Formats: sequence, structure tokens, C-alpha cells
Amino acid sequence: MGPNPMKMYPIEGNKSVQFIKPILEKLENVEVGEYSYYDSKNGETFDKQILYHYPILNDKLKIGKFCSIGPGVTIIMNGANHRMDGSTYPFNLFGNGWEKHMPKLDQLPIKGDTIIGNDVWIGKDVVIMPGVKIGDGAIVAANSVVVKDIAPYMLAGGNPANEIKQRFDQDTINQLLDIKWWNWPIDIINENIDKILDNSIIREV
Amino acid sequence: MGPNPMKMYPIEGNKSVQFIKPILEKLENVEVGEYSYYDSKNGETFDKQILYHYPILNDKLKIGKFCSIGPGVTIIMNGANHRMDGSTYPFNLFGNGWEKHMPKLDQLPIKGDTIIGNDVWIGKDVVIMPGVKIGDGAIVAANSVVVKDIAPYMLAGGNPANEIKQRFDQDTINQLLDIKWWNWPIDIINENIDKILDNSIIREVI
Amino acid sequence: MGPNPMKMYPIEGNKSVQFIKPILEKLENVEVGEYSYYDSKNGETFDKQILYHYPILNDKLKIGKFCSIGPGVTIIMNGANHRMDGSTYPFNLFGNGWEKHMPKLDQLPIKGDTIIGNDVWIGKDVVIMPGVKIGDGAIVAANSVVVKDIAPYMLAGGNPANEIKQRFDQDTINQLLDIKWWNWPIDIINENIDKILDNSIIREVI
Ligand SMILES: CC(C)(COP(=O)(O)OP(=O)(O)OC[C@H]1O[C@@H](n2cnc3c(N)ncnc32)[C@H](O)[C@@H]1OP(=O)(O)O)[C@@H](O)C(=O)NCCC(=O)NCCS
Ligand SMILES: CC(C)(COP(=O)(O)OP(=O)(O)OC[C@H]1O[C@@H](n2cnc3c(N)ncnc32)[C@H](O)[C@@H]1OP(=O)(O)O)[C@@H](O)C(=O)NCCC(=O)NCCS
Ligand SMILES: CC(C)(COP(=O)(O)OP(=O)(O)OC[C@H]1O[C@@H](n2cnc3c(N)ncnc32)[C@H](O)[C@@H]1OP(=O)(O)O)[C@@H](O)C(=O)NCCC(=O)NCCS
Ligand SMILES: CC1=C\[C@@H](O)CC(=O)Cc2nc(co2)C(=O)N2CCC=C2C(=O)O[C@H](C(C)C)[C@H](C)/C=C/C(=O)NC\C=C\1
Ligand SMILES: CC1=C\[C@@H](O)CC(=O)Cc2nc(co2)C(=O)N2CCC=C2C(=O)O[C@H](C(C)C)[C@H](C)/C=C/C(=O)NC\C=C\1
Repeated sequence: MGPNPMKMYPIEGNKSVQFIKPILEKLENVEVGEYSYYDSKNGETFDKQILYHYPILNDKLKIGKFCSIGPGVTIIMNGANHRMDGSTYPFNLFGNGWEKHMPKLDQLPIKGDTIIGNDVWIGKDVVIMPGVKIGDGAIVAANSVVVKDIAPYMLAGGNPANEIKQRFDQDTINQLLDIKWWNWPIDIINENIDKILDNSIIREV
Repeated sequence: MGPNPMKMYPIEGNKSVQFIKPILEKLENVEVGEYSYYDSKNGETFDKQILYHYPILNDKLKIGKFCSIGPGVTIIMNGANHRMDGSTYPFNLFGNGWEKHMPKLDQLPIKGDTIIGNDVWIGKDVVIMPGVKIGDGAIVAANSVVVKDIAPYMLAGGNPANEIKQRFDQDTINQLLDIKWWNWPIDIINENIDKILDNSIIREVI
Repeated sequence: MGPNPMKMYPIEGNKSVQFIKPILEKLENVEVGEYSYYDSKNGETFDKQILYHYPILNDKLKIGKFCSIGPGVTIIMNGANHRMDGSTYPFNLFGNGWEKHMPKLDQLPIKGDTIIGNDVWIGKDVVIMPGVKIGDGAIVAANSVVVKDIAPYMLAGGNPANEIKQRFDQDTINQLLDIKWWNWPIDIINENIDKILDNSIIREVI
């Protein structure tokens, strides 16, 4: 029961809602959770939203399961940073003799891998800077800019985005991070969607 | 004297500046003030700048009189909010048996109506979140994100927008709030446009 | 050795990266340095990114040399400033009698010129408010909105953008601001690019 997680478009006739995984699997070094979807803004496919992601730099993007990514969300990788121990001007780029100044890989600043946990809701037009971590169950307010990590089950917002308040009491969260319903076999999840939607799965589990 | 507040396009040979009232009047759960306008970005009508407004939720949007709204301003209503007492994943949206998990109207988080006062100036590309109130005479800097209310005649900006400074001293602000010139017939407004534009209208009516 | 700063499209078979000087030189009240470029976001040339620049208000826009300008960066000049000694409604704008109230040059808030230094790297989709001054060698994070001045070799970001941290010790900064390699003839810069890329030109030149 439920939709086929391998379709690009789970809702027949609808080219707006699209599962991210079947779209991004072809991409080298990008990991995606099963039911994570993207609400297209103007019809585009999520791959257009990941920028400056180059193999040779080897940074990775990670997206957990059951994530709801709003339209316009932009994930920027490390291929946009410039060398900064000196001038930020990209001399090597204009050639005509300047290539000699190409930078060695260990010279480029690479923050790290980007990792978005499970059951995460990212509002529209959110921009995610390189090498950031977003915990399970977190909520990011529309039009936010994430320059730093976000703890699990936290509501954050702003530019730069900051944690505003815990979604639930530590108690609940600890048990929630404990149960990990996103990891259960779908058929078990199919029988508890109700308890998962109102958090009562904590007492059953 | 002055433009016809019922015309979509007041300025002649200029399909960019439009009077909001005419455009949004056919709409439900929406009230707009007399002379408030919108400076189109790419020639789009202001109605396309109001997102996620479903009558079913019954949230209302109110805009006062004499408001200057920059291009790109986006008004987000309550239709996009996700149920959040548990998992924020919209299972009901994907059918195949998940259809039965549709939320209950009183299970969706509603933030209230969006109310924008009179004589408000909204810079360009501002995004206004659900259930916000911006008092009269306020100025919201460009590219701001309004998440909480803004007091009258205050200058606000940023993401999340914050009140930066009062435009005038308490006394004056109290005064203007009380006076409420935007609520005068036009013959009078038309005759004191210059005192409205320099704030002396206070000394007159006091 | 290196491209001719006078070429519009310096790199070849590339209509996205452009040298600003040649393009903006043909503009009133704009001063652009030599190697500074702009990485187009969709083909659009940089002049389309400068908004509300009316010669009548006489505000100027200056931009140093060797600046890396990311795609979508926007510059906002004083042409969008509403009068605010009182009401902010552009009555004059609508005519039909209201024109009498056109504001006097000395009544509009002109915050001054906008000055961007040399060796300045501005991230993508950054918005620059009017009357701002960014320092030599500063880095402005992508998606920021610059409302106040930014110091040399300072890093900054956010909406509003705030200085986040210095790029090097005071000493080093003091020197580079003294040496100003960006004002040297290219023939010379050409044989130090390496010492300029790792900051060692401070031990040589001094
Ligand atoms: C974040 C959001 C869910 C609201 O959270 P919520 O549970 O309703 O909580 P509240 O609105 O009451 O927010 C509480 C506080 O956070 C602040 N806040 C809300 N959004 C904020 C933001 N982006 N940045 C900073 N603070 C923010 C409020 O101003 C408030 O301040 P206070 O506690 O000091 O008084 C909503 O603003 C949002 O972003 N929705 C997403 C819309 C979207 O993009 N949908 C597309 C996908 S379908
Ligand atoms: C808001 C605005 C009017 C400036 O207000 P102002 O009276 O000139 O204010 P100032 O320039 O003196 O700035 C005052 C303070 O607010 C801050 N400020 C200005 N814009 C800000 C913003 N968006 N967020 C946070 N702070 C901001 C300044 O940093 C400054 O700090 P300080 O008090 O420590 O000195 C202008 O920035 C603006 O938004 N114009 C709108 C342009 C537009 O989009 N027009 C289209 C419609 S016609
Ligand atoms: C700004 C940038 C260079 C990062 O700064 P950095 O030297 O790597 O510094 P770090 O992020 O490691 O740390 C600096 C601090 O600033 C914060 N920070 C980063 N970006 C920020 C922003 N926009 N606003 C506020 N703080 C920011 C970090 O969270 C960090 O917090 P801390 O002081 O508590 O540790 C990078 O985010 C950036 O903007 N790159 C430009 C990308 C682009 O658009 N390129 C197009 C040109 S071709
Ligand atoms: C973002 C940036 C410049 C942009 O402002 C200009 C453009 O958008 C246009 C563009 N840039 C390019 C092709 O068109 C281009 O070719 N770029 C863009 C990204 C990497 C390389 C490049 O050389 O990477 C080489 C590898 C090919 C070996 C090495 C790793 C160096 C990269 C380097 O110094 N990065 C700093 C970033 C400079
Ligand atoms: C940004 C803004 C209003 C915008 O919301 C309206 C528009 O974008 C569309 C538009 N604006 C105009 C013609 O269409 C127009 O004519 N504008 C745009 C910019 C100046 C004048 C204007 O009045 O110029 C006259 C000169 C011709 C003498 C004087 C100098 C005063 C103008 C005044 O109060 N400026 C403040 C700006 C208010």
C-alpha cells in the first residue's frame, strides 16, 4: 500500500510532485531516501536545484527519507568557493597564460558533505550552503539560508537560519530519535501512519 | 481630483503600476483599500502574488488605504502549512491507500488573518508570512521576511524582519494614529496633500 | 599575458562571464575598475542588474578592480527612495492634479554613493542597498542584503549582512592596504600572481 517509490511522478498526470530518488540515482555520489519528494516550482526536476556539484571535488549530498522539500529550494555544493588565503580573484580562469595559476585541490576550501536527515520539512526558496547538517524531523522556515547545522526536531528560520524552538520536549524527541519509524519495513509503517502523524507511536513501539 | 481608484491601470500608457482594489475585488476573503497600488515586476497582476489562499481555511487578507507595494512582494497565506503535531510528511497526498489519512480541518495549524494597515510601504521582494499584522505608517525594507507583527510607523527589515527604529516620536505617532487622515473624504485629503506629505497636518487638526 | 580587460567576453565560447568596465563604461555616473567581472545568471549583461539609477539624483556607483561578482547580484540606487518626512504615498506619481506635489530634489532621501572596493568577492544573489561602502578585499556571502558599510578584508553575510570575521591578522591587512597591488601595471602584477594568491607579496614588496 502506498505509491511506488521508483516513479519520478507518483501521482498519475501530475508532473509537479516528484520523488527525488529515481531522479537522482543516476548521479554520482548523491544519496536519497525513498519517499522524499520535491514540490516543483515551474515544472523543473530537482537535479536543476543542486548547484556547483563537481565529481573531482568529491563532496557528497545526503537526503534521508520522508522528506518534503518545498519549491525553489537550492542546495549549493563546494564548487563555488574560491581560494582565500590570498586574493579571491580567479586568475586561472581567464587563461592566456594564467592557467599556470590553477589551484591545487588541497588549496580550495571545502567545507564538507551536506546531509539532510529523515522526516525533514524544508520550506520554499530555502538556500542550503555547503557542508551543512540537518537533523531528523527538523523544520526549516520558507526563505531561510542555512549556513550551519540544525539539531533534530528543531524549527529554524532566517538568513542566517537559527534554531527558534524545540518541536517537542526532549523526552519525546529522545524516544523519537530512538524509534526511527522511517527505518521500519513499509508494511509496518502502513499500519501506523496514524500514530506517526500524531506522535502516539512512542507509546506503542 | 487625482486618479480613478477603480481603474486597473491609473497611469496612462503604463501597464506596470496598478490599483489593487479593482483586481482583488472579485476575490473572497479579501479586502483592499482605496488608493493602494502595486508596481508590477514582470507585468504580473497582484493576484498572482498571493499564494496558498483556499477559502476552505477561511483566513482573510486585509490591505488598507494608500499603500505602496514594491514589485515581487509575496503574500503567503495558510494553505501551505503542514500538520505538525507529528510527522510533517503529507501521506494523504500520494493516494494508493494513503488517501484515507487526509488531515482534519482543525488539525491544520492556522495562524490567523493577514492584516496590512494604511499608508504602509513595502519594499521590493518582501515575503509576508501567515497571520502577520503591519500597523499603519510602517516601512518594511526591501527583501525582508515578515514573521511577526510590526508596530505603527516603525521601520522594519531583515530576515526575520525586526523593528529597527520608530519613524517619529511617540507623541506624533500617537497623534497621527488618532487623526487617521486616510479615512477622510477625498476633497479634504486633496486639499491637505502637502501637510500629509510633511506631517504638519498634525498642528492643523489639533 | 592574460585577457585584455577591454574585451566584453574575456573567456572564449563563453557568453556568461563578462568584464564589467567595457559594458558599464557607457553609463552615466558609473565608475568600473579593470579586471572585475560578472558571472551571468541567465545571459543578462550586468547593466540590467543596476536598478533605479536616475542621473537627476546624481548619486554615483564606483567599483574597484579585480572584483569577482557572482550571478544575480543586484545593486539598488537612490531612485527608489520614497519621501518620508511624512506620508510615503507617491501622490505626484498619479497626476490628474496631484502632480503639484512632485517632491523637491532636496526633499528625497539620498543616502550617498555606493562604493565597492578592489579584490572584493560578492556572492550570488546578493542585494546591495543604496549608499553602502564595501572594503578592499572583503567577502560578502551569497544571498546577503547589504544595508550598512563593510570593512576591508572583512567577511560578512546575512540579511542584514553583518561583519562575521576578519580574513587575516590586523598586521597583514594593514600592509595589503598599503601595497595596493591592484594598482600596479599588469606587467608587474603578472609576475606575482602567485605571491598575491597566497599573501606572500607582503614579504617581497615591503
Ligand atoms: C516555520 C513555520 C512552519 C511556522 O512555525 P510554527 O510552528 O507555526 O511557529 P510560529 O509561527 O508561531 O513561530 C514562532 C516564533 O518563530 C518565529 N519565526 C517564524 N518563522 C521564522 C523565520 N523564518 N525566522 C525566524 N523566526 C521565525 C516567529 O516570529 C515567532 O517569534 P516568537 O516566538 O519570539 O514570538 C512557517 O513560518 C513556515 O515557514 N512554513 C513553510 C511554508 C513553505 O515554504 N511551504 C512549502 C512546502 S509545502
Ligand atoms: C528601509 C529604507 C527606506 C531605509 O530607511 P532609512 O530611514 O533611510 O534608514 P537608514 O538608512 O538610516 O538605516 C537605519 C538603520 O536601519 C538599518 N537597516 C536599513 N535597512 C535594513 C534592513 N533591511 N534590515 C535591517 N536593518 C536595516 C541600517 O543598518 C541602520 O542601522 P543603524 O540604526 O545602527 O544606523 C530602505 O533601505 C528601503 O528598504 N527602501 C525600499 C526600496 C524599494 O524596494 N522600493 C520599491 C517600492 S517604491
Ligand atoms: C561566506 C563563505 C565564504 C563562508 O565563510 P568561511 O570563510 O568559509 O567561514 P565559515 O563558514 O567556516 O565560518 C564563519 C562563520 O560565519 C558563519 N557564516 C557563513 N555564512 C554566513 C552568512 N551568510 N551569514 C552569517 N554567518 C555566516 C558560519 O556559520 C560561521 O559561524 P561561527 O563563527 O560560529 O563558526 C561562503 O558561505 C560563501 O558565501 N561563498 C560564496 C559562494 C557563491 O555564491 N559563489 C558564487 C561566486 S562564482
Ligand atoms: C566559481 C569560479 C568562477 C566563476 O565565477 C566563473 C564561472 O562561473 C564560469 C566558469 N568557471 C569555469 C567554467 O566556466 C571553470 O572551469 N571552473 C568553475 C569551477 C571550477 C572551475 C575550474 O577551472 O575548476 C578547476 C578544475 C576544472 C580542475 C579547478 C578544480 C579550479 C577551480 C577554481 O579555481 N575554482 C574557483 C571558482 C571559480
Ligand atoms: C520608486 C518610487 C515609486 C515607484 O513605486 C513607481 C514606479 O516604479 C513607476 C514609475 N515611476 C515613475 C514613472 O513610473 C517616475 O516618474 N518615477 C520613478 C522614479 C522617480 C520618479 C518620478 O516621479 O520622477 C520625478 C522626476 C521625473 C523629476 C521626481 C524626481 C520624483 C520622483 C519621486 O517621488 N521619486 C521617489 C520614488 C518612488
